[PDB]
Amino acid sequence: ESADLRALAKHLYDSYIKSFPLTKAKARAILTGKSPFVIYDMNSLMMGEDKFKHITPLSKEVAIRIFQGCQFRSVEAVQEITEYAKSIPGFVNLDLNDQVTLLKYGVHEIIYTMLASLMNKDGVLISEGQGFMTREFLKSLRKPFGDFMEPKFEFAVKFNALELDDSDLAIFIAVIILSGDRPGLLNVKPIEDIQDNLLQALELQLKLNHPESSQLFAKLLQKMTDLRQIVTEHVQLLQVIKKTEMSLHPLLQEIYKDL
Amino acid sequence: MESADLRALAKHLYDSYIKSFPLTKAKARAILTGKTTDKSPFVIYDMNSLMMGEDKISKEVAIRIFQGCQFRSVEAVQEITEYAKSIPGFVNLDLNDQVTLLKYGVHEIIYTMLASLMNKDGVLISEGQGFMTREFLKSLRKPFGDFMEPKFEFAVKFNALELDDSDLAIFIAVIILSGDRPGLLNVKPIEDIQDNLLQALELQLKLNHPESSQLFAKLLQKMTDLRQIVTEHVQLLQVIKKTETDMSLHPLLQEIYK
Ligand SMILES: C[C@@H](Oc1cc(C(=O)O)ccc1-c1nn(C(=O)c2c(Cl)cccc2C(F)(F)F)c2ccc(Cl)cc12)c1ccccc1
Ligand SMILES: C[C@@H](Oc1cc(C(=O)O)ccc1-c1nn(C(=O)c2c(Cl)cccc2C(F)(F)F)c2ccc(Cl)cc12)c1ccccc1
Repeated sequence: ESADLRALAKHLYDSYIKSFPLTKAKARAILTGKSPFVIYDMNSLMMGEDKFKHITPLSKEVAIRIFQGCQFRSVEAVQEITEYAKSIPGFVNLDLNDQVTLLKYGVHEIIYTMLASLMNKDGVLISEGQGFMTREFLKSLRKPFGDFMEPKFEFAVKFNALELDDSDLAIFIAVIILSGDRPGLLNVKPIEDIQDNLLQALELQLKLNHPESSQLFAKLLQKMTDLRQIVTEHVQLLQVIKKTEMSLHPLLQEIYKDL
Repeated sequence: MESADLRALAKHLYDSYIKSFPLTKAKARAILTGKTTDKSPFVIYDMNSLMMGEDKISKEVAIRIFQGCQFRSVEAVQEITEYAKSIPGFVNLDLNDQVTLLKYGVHEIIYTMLASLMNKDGVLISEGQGFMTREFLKSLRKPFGDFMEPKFEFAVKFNALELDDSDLAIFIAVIILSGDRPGLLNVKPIEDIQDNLLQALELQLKLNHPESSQLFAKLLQKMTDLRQIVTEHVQLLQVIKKTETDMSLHPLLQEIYK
């Protein structure tokens, strides 16, 4: 019934708000000016990290230091997504191996999605919106690091034209997690039953929240196409970096072994 | 914190412990105490049964066994690292401090969780498919025999507390989040997390062992015995390393011991 779907939408929105540091609503206010430190070149990076816990010297080259800052922030997001997943109705009741599998194969798609909340066409928010690193600075990093950053902005600009808000994104993120086609799942049926409920709720939410945005539901599901592919391209970009170039303390490499 | 937050944290950490560590104490105790047909381990107690064990479960035997321990210890480090990431606040810390905490914490945790696999007569191996007797390990030559036995000496005492996995999940989280590790940059955010974990441990032990008086203090005192056993272990491993050439250390362990 509608009430159950709206109750589920509100449940997920409230947990979404508690799980993530910077919401899209707050991020947009920063990006539009409605005041962060701007990193637009090398000198302003040095000042920005002398006046950001991901790009502090622990690798001396700047492009490497920014690249690992991306990894180290992605590890934080994984734990934030993991906590959020526990709030999705039915999730903690799934087989424990399947919970791990769902999170393992989903965090990459979800981090891409949620990164778009922090991006516009000119750059990206960092350190809870306290900093803003320009697209041009990231795109102009040397060797493959510059071509590693730009595809994220390319996706975000297109994803952002849907103009989803946080209440829409809370259900969408839950739909991605509850994907019954992840390899190695042991009991697909209850995962698909939950996702079917989340899809009903997302569908009703987009009708109520975007009544004049025709077939928005379909277009969001199509962005599942854009997401599986770029995560595919993303892993193959990492592999080229790993064989060509990065040394970290073996313990450090263990913390990041998944990203 | 309020009780409900203390209990919610204990449940979180237990869930994650189960996801992170393939062989729980609950399963280890089922194997060790037996009474079953399907879970029965093959028992390695001498040279011939080790050979038969490696057919259903080359260097000198003591080196082979040491490499056995070394290989599991690296896997354990990997499992502990994964578990640490799930502790609320740990990944948000300064990354040098994350390294520093794992660096000094893993050995104390390995000893703790090794006890789960031990009784006074031996230790489970190959994910519980095998059991290697204490006497066999202790009779290995040169320095390798006395290198094995102190682990059993601690475990017999630690196991007298009768902790279960839900207790141990919080206890090993307290160990990791120790503010007195050398070289830490930001002691205060680590201590705030530990105080939360210590509160959680205290309530967990009172609810789970309500007839066990001062179990909390006794467990914290065991975090003393661990500081010493880890000291003796590394001082034995260094001496072993500069007398035995037939051992390389895994690069992960080599960097931890530096
Ligand atoms: C702005 C900040 O980055 C993020 C912040 C957040 C957040 O706050 O929610 C989420 C993601 C990134 C970020 N990940 N990422 C990756 O490569 C990546 C991705 Cl998409 C998915 C999974 C794993 C990874 C990997 F493991 F490989 F890291 C980026 C690539 C380019 C850009 Cl511009 C941002 C990201 C940051 C910190 C430090 C320097 C620069 C930018
Ligand atoms: C039962 C199995 O050993 C462990 C299994 C596990 C596990 O499954 O969680 C964790 C630890 C050991 C184990 N490490 N270890 C060491 O010396 C050691 C330690 Cl504690 C910490 C860091 C580095 C090392 C070193 F590098 F030096 F190796 C042992 C010494 C004696 C005993 Cl009886 C067990 C261990 C095993 C496998 C194969 C043959 C015999 C025993």
